[PDB]
This record gives sequence, C-alpha cells and structure tokens, in this order.
Amino acid sequence: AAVMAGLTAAAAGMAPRLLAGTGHLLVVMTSERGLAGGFNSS
Amino acid sequence: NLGQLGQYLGAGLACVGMAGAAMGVGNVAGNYLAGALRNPSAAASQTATLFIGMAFAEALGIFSFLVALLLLFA
Repeated sequence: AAVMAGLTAAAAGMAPRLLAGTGHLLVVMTSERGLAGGFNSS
Repeated sequence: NLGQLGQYLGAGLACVGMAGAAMGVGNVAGNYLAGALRNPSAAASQTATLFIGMAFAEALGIFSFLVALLLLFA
C-alpha cells in the first residue's frame, strides 16, 4: 500500500493504465462447509 | 569582379547559417509528436502551443534570409 500510494502520486495523467481507471462482476467469498450460523447468509 | 566575390561568399555563409535553424525548429516539432502519444486529450493545448513555439523557431531564419537577400541584391 505504501509503494502503491507513492506511484499513484506521480502517475502521468489524459491516459494512465486500464487497471487504475477503465473509462459489473461480483466476487463472493463463502465457506464450503456449513454449521457456521448466518456467516454465509449475511 | 573582386567586390562581388565578397558578396557571393557572404550569401553562402548566410545559407550555412540556416543549417542551425532547421535543427532548432526540428527539436520543437519532435516534442509535439511525443506529447500527442502521451495525451491526445491535450491536443487543444498542443495545437495552440504549436503556433507560438513554431513562430519563434522560424523568425531568426527569416531574418537571415533578409540578410542573404541584402548581400545578393545590394
């Protein structure tokens, strides 16, 4: 995070790079096994 | 005859002076091209600056032409 905040401070403009600004995909992290109350429900 | 030899060689020396002018202007021009690559969106600023910057690079070449024409035609 430190190095990333330094590079973005001096990142030419326009045109930068696609991965820092394009110009919806939902990723959902859940358990495989249950018995974890409302962990996965929430 | 003799006097005209002075004048004629002066015209050549004046033409030699232009070797620099074309170089300097070239420098200016090349920066424009490189700048377009980085920021096509700033072509507005680039185009405006093209005129101003190019004019300056030209002027001293024009003044040399006048001097050459003086040496050639009195």
